Amino acid sequence: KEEDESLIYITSVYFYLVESLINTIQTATERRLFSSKQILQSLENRESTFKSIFNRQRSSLNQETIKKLEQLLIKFEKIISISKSFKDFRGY
Amino acid sequence: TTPTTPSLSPLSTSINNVVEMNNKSKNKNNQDKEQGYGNLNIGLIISKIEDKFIRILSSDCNSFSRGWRITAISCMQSILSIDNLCGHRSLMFLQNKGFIINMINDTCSKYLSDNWENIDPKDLHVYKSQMSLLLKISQQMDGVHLLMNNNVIGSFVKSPFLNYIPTDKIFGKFIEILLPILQLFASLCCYCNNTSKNNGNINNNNNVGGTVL
Amino acid sequence: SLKFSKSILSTIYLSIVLKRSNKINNNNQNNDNNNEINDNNIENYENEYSNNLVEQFLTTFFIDYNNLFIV
Repeated sequence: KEEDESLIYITSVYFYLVESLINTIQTATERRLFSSKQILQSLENRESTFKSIFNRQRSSLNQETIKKLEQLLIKFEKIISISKSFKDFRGY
Repeated sequence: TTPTTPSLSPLSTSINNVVEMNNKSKNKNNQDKEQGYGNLNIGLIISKIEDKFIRILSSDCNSFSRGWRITAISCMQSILSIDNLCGHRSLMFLQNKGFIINMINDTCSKYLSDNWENIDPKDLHVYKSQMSLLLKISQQMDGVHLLMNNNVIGSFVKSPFLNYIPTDKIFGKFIEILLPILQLFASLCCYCNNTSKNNGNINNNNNVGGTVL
Repeated sequence: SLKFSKSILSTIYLSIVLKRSNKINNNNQNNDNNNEINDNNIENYENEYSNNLVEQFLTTFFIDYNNLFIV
């Protein structure tokens, strides 16, 4: 929480770890954990945090490393969309 | 606890009158707490130890000499009468260790094979307690499913004993072995009726795919 | 202990009185509107619980243990 570049780094590792977990989730029970309020609210806090710091630094970062973070944001928005699709594939 | 008294049904009460719904939740929320807390204390002891206790007991149910094998199997029978309060976890743990199919194979090969006439009467009580544990499993919804997911009817029906036409000098020993099978097969028919309450109150997202038959 | 007992009973009397006025008002409005998380469930749960509590409080007072009227 002390440096933007470090918070961007560890939040990127966390979302790539969640990208591994989305390729190991099989059962209805696991889809019920990944759609839990606590996981979903962490993912949305992590996206909001990264998206805030990214737009704080979109004026100092270079035009490849900006795209590297814009390609990450579209993954994080998809990861939250999977935590939500696995939530509403529960009503059917 | 001992049984509650039966709740007499005044069948003639068909007309209009309004008020005495709203007091009927109240006092059940006491006796259902008071029987609830003791059973929840037992459940909140088992559900901390489970993975080690049911593992030791299901090992002992096949690792013990004759007399204490029966004691371990009857301990398992008594625990499955309570496993509903854990959430059918001991039953699910037994399938997650192959214990149900291994006990079916331990049953058919040793008591329902061609040598059934020669079974030792001490180990005929090991058969009766193994069958009483299958009867205790079929007394549950998920238990009927788990017995069919191990082909129970087909795996008894393939066994030599059932092809046998009995004759008088041993007929009682044939009834002693056929009766628990017919109890188990009748028990598998029972749960297959609870499909009729599908009031679509969507608003509370809750996927556990418990297999409604 | 007798102060604290008086102060419980005086606060229970006040809550039953306020609940009796609200049950009168809501019993009008639940006729009038029916002829032309849900936080509603919190009022219904506190309305059962604060009846059940007053009933258990009065049974634990009256059902050797000297009835507090004796003491």
